[PDB]
Amino acid sequence: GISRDSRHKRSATGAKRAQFRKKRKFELGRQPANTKIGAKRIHSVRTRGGNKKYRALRIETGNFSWASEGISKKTRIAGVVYHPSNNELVRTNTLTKAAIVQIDATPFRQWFEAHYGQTLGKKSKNAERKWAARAASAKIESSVESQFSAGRLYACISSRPGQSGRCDGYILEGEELAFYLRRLTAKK
Amino acid sequence: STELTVQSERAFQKQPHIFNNPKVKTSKRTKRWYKNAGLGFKTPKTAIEGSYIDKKCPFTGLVSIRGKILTGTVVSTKMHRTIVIRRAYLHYIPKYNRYEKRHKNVPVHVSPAFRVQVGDIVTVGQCRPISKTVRFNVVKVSAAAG
Amino acid sequence: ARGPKKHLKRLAAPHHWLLDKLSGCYAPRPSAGPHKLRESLPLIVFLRNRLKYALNGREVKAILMQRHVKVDGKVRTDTTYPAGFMDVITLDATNENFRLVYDVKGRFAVHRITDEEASYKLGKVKKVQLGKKGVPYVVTHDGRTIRYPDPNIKVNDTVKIDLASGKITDFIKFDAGKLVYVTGGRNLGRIGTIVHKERHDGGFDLVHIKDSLDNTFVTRLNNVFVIGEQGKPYISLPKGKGIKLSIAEERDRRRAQQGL
Amino acid sequence: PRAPRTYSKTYSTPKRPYESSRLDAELKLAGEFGLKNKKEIYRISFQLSKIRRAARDLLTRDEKDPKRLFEGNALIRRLVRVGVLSEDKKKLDYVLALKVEDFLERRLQTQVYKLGLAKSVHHA
RNA sequence: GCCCGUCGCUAGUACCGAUUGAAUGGCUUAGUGAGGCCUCAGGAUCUGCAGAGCGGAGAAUUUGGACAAACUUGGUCAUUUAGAGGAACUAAAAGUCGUAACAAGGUUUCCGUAGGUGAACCUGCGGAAGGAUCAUUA
RNA sequence: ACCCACUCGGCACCUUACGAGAAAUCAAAGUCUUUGGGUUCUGGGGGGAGUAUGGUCGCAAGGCUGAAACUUAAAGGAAUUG
RNA sequence: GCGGUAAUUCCAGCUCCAAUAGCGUAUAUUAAAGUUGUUGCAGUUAAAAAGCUCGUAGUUGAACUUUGGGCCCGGUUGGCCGGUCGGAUUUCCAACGGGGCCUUUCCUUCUGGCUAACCUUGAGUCCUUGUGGCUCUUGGCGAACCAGGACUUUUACUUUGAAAAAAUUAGAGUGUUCAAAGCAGGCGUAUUGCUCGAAUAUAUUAGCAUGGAAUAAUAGAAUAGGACG
RNA sequence: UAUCUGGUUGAUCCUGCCAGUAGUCAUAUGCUUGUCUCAAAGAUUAAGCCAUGCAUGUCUAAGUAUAAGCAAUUUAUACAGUGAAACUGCGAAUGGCUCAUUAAAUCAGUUAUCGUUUAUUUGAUAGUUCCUUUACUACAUGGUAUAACUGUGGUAAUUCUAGAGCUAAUACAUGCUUAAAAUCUCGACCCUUUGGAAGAGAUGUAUUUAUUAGAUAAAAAAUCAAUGUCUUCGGACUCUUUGAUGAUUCAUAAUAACUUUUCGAAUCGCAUGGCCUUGUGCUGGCGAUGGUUCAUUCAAAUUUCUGCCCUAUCAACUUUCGAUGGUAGGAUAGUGGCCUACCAUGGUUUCAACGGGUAACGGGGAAUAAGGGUUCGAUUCCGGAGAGGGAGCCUGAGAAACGGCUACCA
RNA sequence: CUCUUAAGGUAGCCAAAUGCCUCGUCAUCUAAUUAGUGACGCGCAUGAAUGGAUUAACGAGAUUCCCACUGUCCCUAUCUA
RNA sequence: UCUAAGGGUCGGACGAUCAACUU
Repeated sequence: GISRDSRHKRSATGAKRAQFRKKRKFELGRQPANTKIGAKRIHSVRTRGGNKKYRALRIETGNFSWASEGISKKTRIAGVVYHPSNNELVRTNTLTKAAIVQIDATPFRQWFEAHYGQTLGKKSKNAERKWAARAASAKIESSVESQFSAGRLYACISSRPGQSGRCDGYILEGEELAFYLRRLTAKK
Repeated sequence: STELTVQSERAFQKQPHIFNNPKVKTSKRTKRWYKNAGLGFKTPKTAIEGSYIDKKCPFTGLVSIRGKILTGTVVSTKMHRTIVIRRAYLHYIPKYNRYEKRHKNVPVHVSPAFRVQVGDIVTVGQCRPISKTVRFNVVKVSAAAG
Repeated sequence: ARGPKKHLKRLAAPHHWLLDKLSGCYAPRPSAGPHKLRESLPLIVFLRNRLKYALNGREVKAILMQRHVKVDGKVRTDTTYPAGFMDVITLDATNENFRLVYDVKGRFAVHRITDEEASYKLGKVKKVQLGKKGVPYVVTHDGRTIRYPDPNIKVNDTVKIDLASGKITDFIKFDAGKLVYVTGGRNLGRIGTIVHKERHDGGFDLVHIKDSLDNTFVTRLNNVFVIGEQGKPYISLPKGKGIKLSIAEERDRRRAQQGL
Repeated sequence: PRAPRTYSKTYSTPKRPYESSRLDAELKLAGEFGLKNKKEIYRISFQLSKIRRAARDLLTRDEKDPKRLFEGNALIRRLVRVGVLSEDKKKLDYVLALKVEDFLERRLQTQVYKLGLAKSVHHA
């Protein structure tokens, strides 16, 4: 069916090669998975060697890393804002790698208020010895603290959910965040 | 041609898995990753003090140089972050027992740690096909005239 | 061709097995195993063609069905089993003990040994590598793997396995002046020293060699096998001592030796 | 698909087929040695030309060339063990001066009748 | 002696040649589009945890995409191939016209160019000698 | 200006030919089987044929490029005697 | 080219000729063919120098930069003896190359790792009146080669080597009875085993490693932005 | 083994050709033909069509036995021999045939995979699997649903098969078991310190993600954020861990999470022994098949560089619809315009591209023999491609299979 | 070879709008063609600025064939003002 | 129903602001 070969392709000199051999399965290609947002629908796939690929199609509950805090949570995936390759992916809220989105904030909220004892941008003397110790690392970026009021937080993808079946990524921080923020106020 | 302004493109071009924790304060503004490629090839300062990205540069990138190492002259400096090198050579005919001039052109990728042009006789090494013709990446570059 | 290959043709086998061009289209096509088939030896080759104990692979199979054979003290029943360098083979119904090694002409040699020295062997470390759980490990030329090694061991050295427990023991490093066997090329079967190593980062470092007769020659490094100290091999060596006479010396020895 | 069976031919024809002297001498040896046809003569000459090729090949090289030494001595002791050559001409030059009648005397066909027992090569 | 061209009879080789001449195969546009693959669905049929619900196994069928066989038409090249009639060549033994060339070949010969003429060819302009002059300081 | 002498570079000449060549002839057509100073172009029996076709250039004549089938045992060169 | 009446060629017969279980014919191809010409053609008249000139590519492209001398080293041939119970080595002899020193003469350099070798000497002795002789650490050798930094202008050519599938080719050994072939086989106590083997070469053009540094190119230091320190 | 000869002419010397010669592992054909050895053979034209028949099936002590099979012969009332058929597992992708395609395509030689998957072999490798953790959950072992079989039958017809009724698994689908250890979080309380602390829980492996370590090129000081041991309570901190590659984010470990949760043995044959607290208690050998991951092998795919015959009456080609490149994504086992968005206008060439032709598969190699060369190579070995042509596809580790399937054409 | 003209129609072109004969002959287009086209040429009576031959393009010019289209027609019917 | 591209004016690689039709 599909091919990834370069024999169908023209030459460096613009030249046209012949049909040297018929299509072969070891050069095959497969049609994509325009992974949407919905109930967990995943179709497993036999790849070469009997190794398995896992085509996601409809997802919530993505596993997202928070880098500065160095933790990782599972989050009700909200929606889509920006994609560099095609804006159609935002138009359909379709998921790939590099497929920026918003997500729930409440898990990270409660983690923060649990660990540091604080609140998000508004006893048990052992717990107090914990909270005071964690104090002065309990500060964060004002901009990221902003979205906590809104309850919806920006993140990026690190997976290929059309391969893994998983939708995993990480909350934005730093100057990458600032870049995509300039992009946010520029595009939206 | 030139060097860009790093995040000119639609996507935040960066070094993957290279995290610079903003909670941590520092005098440096970015954790830069680089490397030696080996074979005594000397990594330039520009890789390490620069801000350009170029994943396909053997320095500060994710290719790995190994295989053949060639040299050749530069003839085309047009495209973005890739050039063409001419390899002149000879071919022996026993019948007449003589040689003749042949040549072959080698499209390669170039780093924006180098800054080059026509002339500029090259050191270049094999780098695990990059895009459809380009199997070679610059490693070191010579001056031409002075 | 839609898969791997289950059939080999004569005229394609290794030249050093010494098969006639006739007698078949086909040769055993050695099985998967420790040794690569072109560097290896089948049992049927060892027995039928070299030791003449059997005459057909039928009989050879019958012999293996009798379980008369072991390899490294392990019973092995495959006709096409790829035996090779430094292995052990012993037979108890005849109480003979062997050790596989090439001639100076690079042909796998009939080298009988004692019941001891079928009690140990050698293994060239092809690499060391940090296996998971933090556990290190080592490998050999005969495909074996070993846990928890001597840290000072590094690549291209050799090691004294026990035989059956694994159980590495005293070993020898790669360094100058040592004793070496050759495992490839024109120089296959030869013996000599280390006299100098020539490094070439990028591929295929070389080693110069001096034999006992001050004959000198260079090889690739992957075909090296350190075997002991100079004038002190760790094993019993075959005849000729990998010393590479000339053709003139060959025929001279033949004609003089022969007679009386 | 088995091993091909090697083969070859043991002779070679002349370039010039109609030559009085050549025909005459061939027939002379035929009558002298009790022969069957020209194929046998041609075969001896063929072996001879092979040998002289080898001779030129060796002698092009330096004396003390181990190849030439080994091969010349082996060739010589072959030729003498068959007895075509005398006991003292044992040099790569005399072998070139060698000719076919020397080969032919060592025929069984010859040595029999030489050593009586036939009274004629044809009887032999 | 040698020899030339037209004309004439016969055979054959190839060329032009109206005939939108014919034929094979590719490659193709556009159109049509099989087939299975994945996909939205569907839910004959079985079923988990009075009946309840949720929850599975699930064929037919079906949405959509890609692959794309195959077909229609046109184009198109590459190769064969028919054709009145025309126009050359070659060959023949014993044809017609003449005698252009080889001798100063009877107008010295030849080249290029233009015209003309039954034919070879004649003439004009400009060259060559392969000429029929190695030569007129006297 | 004329004369002798000398030297550069010119058009050529005369004699011999060592040498070269099929020979005529040639100070180059020599320094060649003892086969190599560098370099461009052209030719491969005669005819068909510089014809056909295609292309290109030309106002046009015409030019430049350039075949095939088919046919044939000679054609031809220098030179000797008639 | 034979045959037009007495055919040396036809038709046969007789005789004779070459090859011979093989011989001929047709077509294709190789050598012949120096008639495709690198080696190795021709070009005034036999085919063939463009009408002439300029000119990019291509091909080629003047000379020139450490030569000479001196020292040591130890070899492999060839002699002169031959000691020896056909092969043997030391001196005598040259020849032939090869290596290393000095002649104003990188040895790429460090940072250490390492020292072996002594300028050592800290004690004197085995033993010939003593530098004949060696264990022996405390000032004091780099190169003997590990390993990281830095470059070395680079190519071309060449030597050697490795790496290079087998089979085929050449070729070694061997009575398949010879031979093509094959890789066997040959020796005793053939009633109780002994053993040799199954070579080697060629294996290119590209790539790799090394030695060479003539030849042919390339670079340097001239707005000194030069060098070394 | 470096060779020539006959023909132009009245004769002579050249050029130049025709013919003659020898060979051909290079075909056919004619004539002839006794023997020995050896042995090519429908490639040439029709990768043109094919009747018939044959060419891939497979069992050990050791997967499944109630054949309503056999033998009978012997401990067995669960079976125990043999063993059809069937289930299961493996293979059927090798091999063999052919050379039509294909002109830097293949193929040769030389690399590379720090850019890929890997049935099988061999060697290594798994104490953690459940549960708010006393009235628990098959572990002496948990569950159906099917053939084979029986019988009902249809079809003109195929290896077609429909209904009903039985029954197994190393089939299918489920599901427990196990040491301590320390480390982390959470914490009742108490007592204010310089703070100590019961007890609650987590901690196999795999998958996906983020982050960190993964040192080291030479020797000494100050500070602060914290937070470890020793206190000769002022304080010091002394022994103080580091793998490999030429080179990596490598190896691997660690933290926090993720998973329609991968594995962590409900299997089989021989033997049969020891221990008492005498249960039929507890222990206990040999090997057979499975299994995660790694390594190795078998390979496989991509891939560096150099090398292809004729053609200029083929000089510009390439970009519709990737033509060249970049960034991102998707897909692939995986790099890659492989494909998709977006952007840029590049990329090849008189050192001959592109196009055309090839009566072209490439190569190792064959023939010819002074030499250098030429010609050939369907063909006994390697590599590639194809199975009437095109396309697509399931299974499997592996096929775009064709002695496998679906569709279209003839 | 003759008579004869001032010259005796050359180049070229055709049964063409010029050709009686004539529906000229041959080929083609057609099933069938006094049509058309291309060839032929003793051309009643072609023919060179009374201009000859060709001529891209243009033509409310004359003519033939093809494709599509259609009540022109087979074969007529119906509807509106 | 949307996306992109294509301007002006004012303040110093930008910021603000207004309006358009066209692909």
